[PDB]
Amino acid sequence: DCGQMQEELDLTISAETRKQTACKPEIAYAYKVSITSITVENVFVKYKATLLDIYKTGEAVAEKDSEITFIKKVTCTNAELVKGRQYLIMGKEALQIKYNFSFRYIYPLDSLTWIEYWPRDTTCSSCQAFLANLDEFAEDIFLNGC
Amino acid sequence: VGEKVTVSCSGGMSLEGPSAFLCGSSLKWSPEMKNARCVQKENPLTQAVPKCQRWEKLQNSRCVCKMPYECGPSLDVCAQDERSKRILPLTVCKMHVLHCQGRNYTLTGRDSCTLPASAEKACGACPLWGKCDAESSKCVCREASECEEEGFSICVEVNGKEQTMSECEAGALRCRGQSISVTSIRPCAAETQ
Amino acid sequence: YFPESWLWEVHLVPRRKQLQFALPDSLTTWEI
Amino acid sequence: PEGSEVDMVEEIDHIGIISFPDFKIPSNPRYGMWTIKAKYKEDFSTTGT
Repeated sequence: DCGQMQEELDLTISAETRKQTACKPEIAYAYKVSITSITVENVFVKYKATLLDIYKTGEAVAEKDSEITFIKKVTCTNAELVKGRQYLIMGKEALQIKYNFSFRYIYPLDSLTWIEYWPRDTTCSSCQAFLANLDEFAEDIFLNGC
Repeated sequence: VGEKVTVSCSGGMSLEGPSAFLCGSSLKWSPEMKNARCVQKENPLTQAVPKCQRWEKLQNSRCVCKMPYECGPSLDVCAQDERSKRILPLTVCKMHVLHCQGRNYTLTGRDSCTLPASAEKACGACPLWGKCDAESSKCVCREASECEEEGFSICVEVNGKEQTMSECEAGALRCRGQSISVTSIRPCAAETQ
Repeated sequence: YFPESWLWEVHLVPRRKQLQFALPDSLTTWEI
Repeated sequence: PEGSEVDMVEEIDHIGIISFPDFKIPSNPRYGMWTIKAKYKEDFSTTGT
């Protein structure tokens, strides 16, 4: 599993396409959170988090703030993630079993997934219309869904 | 010798072991057991009852929240921002699921926002409190006995007084043109004794 | 199904006897 | 296959056919040419193999 992310701070990008992407039958992880820290086994460098919000954290998932992993692999160099950075993403759900009682919310961050930076301040960064479009997309997934 | 036999425990009793056996030269039987279990735990765990609710979706033998999008079929109403005085449309189940998730929210009056369910609909798009009439393009409001949806309980003013009622019953009263005014997505104090 | 062997049986044949059985799913020659 | 004996089994003969219990191969075997020897447990030698 490897793909590529969208560019940071993209001007007026299609917010309705985000809803379509999050509505897809392959889509069952979708949340906004801080990237926290990273790991070492190169096909699954773990990418720990700080959960801010969720919209289709789907299959057998529960409430937010869990701070779980969202692993990455070396061939996905176009999907680099920044420690401490706020981010937005969408993709498939976690494989739900491990050495623990569940592997729950250990995200795969696989190929063809959505990824972008989430603005930590938007007033200072020119037009807040890009962050507002993301907020309208998140509101649409939360109100209308799929 | 060469004759065959097939074996089962009695009705509803759970046999453990191989099913059938053959009589060899003149004495052996194979591959049957020395000792056996004709019967077992034929009754499962029953009424485990995980703690669901109208804003909720219990799992793993425990309570849990539901997703606000899964709560989307709730009745439309006016509301206000999580950190501002501005009014906007909302639905009671989506707001309750958000509050179950620890998210902020605020109330509004019955005319404070452009809620889609605020008046009677047409055929082909009716809310859970109504349905299309036979050979007709208009929707019709149902009676309170037509409560096929689960529904929240909510606070509303009727006949000049505050009273608690089901979300589907308040929706039927709203759709049929009865004089009402919603006051909160929580129920009233009126049931206190 | 796919056995390697079967029909492992002993019978009295009173000058004629007939047995009935399913050949297995194995698409191969069975030597009896 | 290393020539070490691993079991014995007996049955009575009624028919001129003698069907023995279905010896399971031990849980970690030596591969190769195991041997079955058979003798009457009576006043006879008559080895078959």
